[PDB]
Amino acid sequence: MKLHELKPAEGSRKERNRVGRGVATGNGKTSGRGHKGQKARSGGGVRPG
Amino acid sequence: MFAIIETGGKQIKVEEGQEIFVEKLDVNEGDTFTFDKVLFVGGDSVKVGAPTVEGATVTATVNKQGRGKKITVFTYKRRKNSKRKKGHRQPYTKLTIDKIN
Amino acid sequence: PRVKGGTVTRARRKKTIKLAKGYFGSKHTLYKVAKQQVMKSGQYAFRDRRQRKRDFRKLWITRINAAARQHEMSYSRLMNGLKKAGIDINRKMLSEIAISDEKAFAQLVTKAKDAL
Amino acid sequence: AVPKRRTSKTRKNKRRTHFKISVPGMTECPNCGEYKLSHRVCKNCGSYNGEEV
Amino acid sequence: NRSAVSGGGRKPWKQKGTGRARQGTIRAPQWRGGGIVFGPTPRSYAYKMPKKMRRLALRSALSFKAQENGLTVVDAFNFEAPKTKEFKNVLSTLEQPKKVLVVTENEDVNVELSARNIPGVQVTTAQGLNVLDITNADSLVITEAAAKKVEEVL
Amino acid sequence: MEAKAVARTIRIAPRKVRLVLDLIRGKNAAEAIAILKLTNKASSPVIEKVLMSALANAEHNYDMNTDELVVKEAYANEGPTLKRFRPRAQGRASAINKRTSHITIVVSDGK
Amino acid sequence: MRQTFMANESNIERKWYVIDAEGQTLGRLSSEVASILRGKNKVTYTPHVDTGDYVIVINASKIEFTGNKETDKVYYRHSNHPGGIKSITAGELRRTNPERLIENSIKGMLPSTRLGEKQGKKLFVYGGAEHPHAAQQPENYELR
RNA sequence: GACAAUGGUAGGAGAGCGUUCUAAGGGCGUUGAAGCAUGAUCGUAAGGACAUGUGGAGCGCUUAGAAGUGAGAAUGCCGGUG
RNA sequence: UAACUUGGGAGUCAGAACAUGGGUGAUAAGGUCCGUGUUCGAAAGGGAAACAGCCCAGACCACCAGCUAAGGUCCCAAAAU
RNA sequence: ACCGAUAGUGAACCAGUACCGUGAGGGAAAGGUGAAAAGCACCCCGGAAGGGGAGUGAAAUAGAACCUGAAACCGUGUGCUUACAAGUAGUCAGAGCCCGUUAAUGGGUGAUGGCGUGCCUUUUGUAGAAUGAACCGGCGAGUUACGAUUUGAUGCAAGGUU
Ligand SMILES: [Mg+2]
Ligand SMILES: [Mg+2]
Ligand SMILES: [Mg+2]
Ligand SMILES: [Mg+2]
Ligand SMILES: [Mg+2]
Ligand SMILES: [Mg+2]
Ligand SMILES: [Mg+2]
Ligand SMILES: [Mg+2]
Ligand SMILES: [Mg+2]
Ligand SMILES: [Mg+2]
Ligand SMILES: [Mg+2]
Ligand SMILES: [Mg+2]
Ligand SMILES: [Mg+2]
Ligand SMILES: [Mg+2]
Ligand SMILES: [Mg+2]
Ligand SMILES: [Mg+2]
Ligand SMILES: [Mg+2]
Ligand SMILES: [Mg+2]
Ligand SMILES: [Mg+2]
Ligand SMILES: [Mg+2]
Ligand SMILES: [Mg+2]
Ligand SMILES: [Mg+2]
Ligand SMILES: [Mg+2]
Ligand SMILES: [Mg+2]
Ligand SMILES: [Mg+2]
Ligand SMILES: [Mg+2]
Ligand SMILES: [Mg+2]
Ligand SMILES: [Mg+2]
Ligand SMILES: [Mg+2]
Ligand SMILES: [Mg+2]
Ligand SMILES: [Mg+2]
Ligand SMILES: [Mg+2]
Ligand SMILES: [Mg+2]
Ligand SMILES: [Mg+2]
Ligand SMILES: [Zn+2]
Repeated sequence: MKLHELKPAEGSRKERNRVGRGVATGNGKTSGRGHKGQKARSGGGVRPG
Repeated sequence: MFAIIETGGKQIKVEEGQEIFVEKLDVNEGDTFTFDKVLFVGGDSVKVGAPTVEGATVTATVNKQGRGKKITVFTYKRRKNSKRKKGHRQPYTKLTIDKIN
Repeated sequence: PRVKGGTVTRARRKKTIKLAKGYFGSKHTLYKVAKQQVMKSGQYAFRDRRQRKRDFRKLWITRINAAARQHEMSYSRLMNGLKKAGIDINRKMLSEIAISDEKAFAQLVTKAKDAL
Repeated sequence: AVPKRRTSKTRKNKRRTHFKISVPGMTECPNCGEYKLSHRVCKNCGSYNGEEV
Repeated sequence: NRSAVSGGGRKPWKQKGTGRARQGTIRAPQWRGGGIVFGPTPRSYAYKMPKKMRRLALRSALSFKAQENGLTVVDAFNFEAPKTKEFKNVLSTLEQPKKVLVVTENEDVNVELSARNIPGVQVTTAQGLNVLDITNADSLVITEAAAKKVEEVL
Repeated sequence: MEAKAVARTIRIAPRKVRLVLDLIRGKNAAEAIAILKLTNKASSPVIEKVLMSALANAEHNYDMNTDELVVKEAYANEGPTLKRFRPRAQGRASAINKRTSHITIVVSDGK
Repeated sequence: MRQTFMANESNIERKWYVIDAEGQTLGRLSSEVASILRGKNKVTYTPHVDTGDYVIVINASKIEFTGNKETDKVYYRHSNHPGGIKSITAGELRRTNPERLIENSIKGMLPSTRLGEKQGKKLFVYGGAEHPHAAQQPENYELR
């Protein structure tokens, strides 16, 4: 293989999903949190269990 | 002299030497096309198809196979963070009517 | 590494503003209100492509009605007679014929009346 | 009370239609030929009504 | 971040009554000169793979050279003093491409010093072989002793 | 042929200067001069000096006949604004814009 | 393929007609006249231009109503002053201004657009049997 | 070739556009880079070219890698100007 | 033409009108609480003047082609004076 | 595979300065002529400022916070258009007039007709007379570390791995 023709194994890599970057992504605005309540807050959500 | 021809799910009133634009035909530029559905012939002698005038034909020369001017299809629903933008260029065939019948 | 805001913002907004050419005052000048107007323009154009087909059929029907009445026949009965005669000329073509050569339209009218 | 909506460039300029000044009421001094205010002494030559001031 | 930026202790103005947006410190992130939200923070990017995979990678790079015919075996480098011009002539006579990886069995001072200044020529030992160097090179020039040592190791 | 003169950063607001420029735009030079002399506004002497400078270069630099010249162009562009304040009641201060004008006059023989 | 004819001022021909109100019912005469004024009787009807004809209505004073409209049909108007409602019965208006009666009946059947106002200006109504427009050489027109 | 599906908020899934940096390869540039400006250009979208003017020295492209990677709204912060 | 099992990720826990079976209220409420259906919510298009919740009907894109639904056909306003 | 002048130190610059506070203390803004200063002799209008020439320079349209010079905003000129009209300002249809392009079944304007109550947020439902934004620009929000779990990938496999 050549350094200008590198290729990762098929299916080994996937681009990370980025929230809060516009409505078309489907994760803009509320960024997948829905609306309000404890779980919509930075650091929100109850203890596991 | 004019004829009513059916093509591309539409109808066109044509005279000889007239340029027409129709839905894409399966032909090449410079070919000769024959329209075989003539509903009506007007002018000196009138012929009324029921629905088509039997044996009547309109010949034409294929000038161009093009794509219509770009349409930007855009819609949205206010307050819903919901919209869609798409482009469209409708294919067309341009021909010149050579002979009626 | 840091990615500064750069040029993309201006390029994108300028495109919307150019699409707003000819609008009134601030609507051809300010990105926010131009964007809004261009959104409205797209929605209106989508709607009106469909409304245009309705409007032109309406125009053809009106003109055919006038021609039929000149031959002592209503639009409705003329279309019914043409149907029973088996004539498939559509309203656009009927209107253009009635406008462009009246003798041909009179022959169509007689065919309709005979069928009725 | 305060403006409920800003004033468009168009509306502002319509309002300013009549906001302007006029050319002074002036005529040529019959003595020295320079322009003067009608019914005023001519400042160039000091003359008025064919006499010096 | 907002803790790190200088100053910013006090509340810039009272919570209510002034008509302004409520604010808690002049160094909040939306403020010009404020603290950065997240952003880079020093860290290592190094990671490991299993040893067997390391060895397989090295063998794969060497096999790629062998199959591309970019493998040349030389009896020895008999350099007594460093001479870049002589090493350049040796490369030209061996008909080597621009990018050459020279492999000795052990550290060869005169070969290293003669090749060091030639653009595109890298020198290594059998123990020092690595995937990046092999892959970057167009051709490998390996002494017979070095080749035998590599063969033993892998 | 045209001759130009500019007075930059005149400490008069452009709205005010343009009131007077609108009187002389497109008129003959002598009539314009008289209009400026007999118009009672702050910008009249400043504009007059610009006009006289423009006529002077028409004569000296381009050997134009000054008695046939017309004010072809006259306009004021915005210069940089001096920012000031006025103390108002209850400890507040309110802005004062001391605006400036770039005044351009262009005279022409029409040829 | 777009082929629809569009009338315009270069090719529009407006004729003059005379219609006799005598013995005719207000509304029925009015609807027919409105069609004429709008050009709905022309094969070249084109919505954005006035393709209609001029109409003179004579003997407006002899227009007729059915039922008890003479005393019971009331025309209201408002002066835009408080309490400024004024009313007049259809019979009284027929007696005192039959021309206005017909004009308002017809103009209420035309669109409230710039074009509709223009088209309504092509109507001329007279209470008696005479009109002053012989110069336009109008033709008699038979209703229905 | 056929014929079937394709409204959509929270939300799940997928494929992509564009930004800065790095690696390797291959290129462009004072016979004028980036930036900016204009145009009647191209793509299904994000967006991509080309020409001309301005500008005056840097910049694409391909594959892969990495992120301070995309703003219209926070009585947001700073500046400029109404 | 679905269904079920296991595992990864969720959101939701303010609902509305209309019709109908009922409680409550006064066989009051655009009231309130349950049952059942639809629609809105998250649905544009045609009708109901205008009119989320009614009636018809579910927009992949293009056409200056055709047939219909609810509703309509004297003029506004397409179609029967 | 850190920043590149709203970033990076608060401070690229005479900054813990200016400024604010009785005091502890708080705390800015502000970089760029040109290769070379060759930094515009001389003439002209002006009291000066400022300008027009001339000259220096590749360039002054690089002339002193002097590389580039976007937008808001302000002006001058003009092709089309507008003083009987009810406008979320567009959209679809469309004469007339003026042009002539990345040459494409072109560009600008728009008499007149149809249709049509911004955007965001929040809501059962908002043209909403509920919330937010004067405008433009820049800046401004799921990150990283270490653990867990699951899926994909790859190596080896009763072994795997340090
Ligand atoms: Mg993705
Ligand atoms: Mg969603
Ligand atoms: Mg948003
Ligand atoms: Mg989620
Ligand atoms: Mg929210
Ligand atoms: Mg809630
Ligand atoms: Mg929740
Ligand atoms: Mg950078
Ligand atoms: Mg930004
Ligand atoms: Mg306020
Ligand atoms: Mg900082
Ligand atoms: Mg005080
Ligand atoms: Mg969908
Ligand atoms: Mg569907
Ligand atoms: Mg997802
Ligand atoms: Mg960011
Ligand atoms: Mg209720
Ligand atoms: Mg309730
Ligand atoms: Mg229920
Ligand atoms: Mg609906
Ligand atoms: Mg409706
Ligand atoms: Mg039918
Ligand atoms: Mg009709
Ligand atoms: Mg800068
Ligand atoms: Mg700083
Ligand atoms: Mg600072
Ligand atoms: Mg500059
Ligand atoms: Mg008028
Ligand atoms: Mg909701
Ligand atoms: Mg409420
Ligand atoms: Mg209001
Ligand atoms: Mg609130
Ligand atoms: Mg507000
Ligand atoms: Mg802003
Ligand atoms: Zn005198």
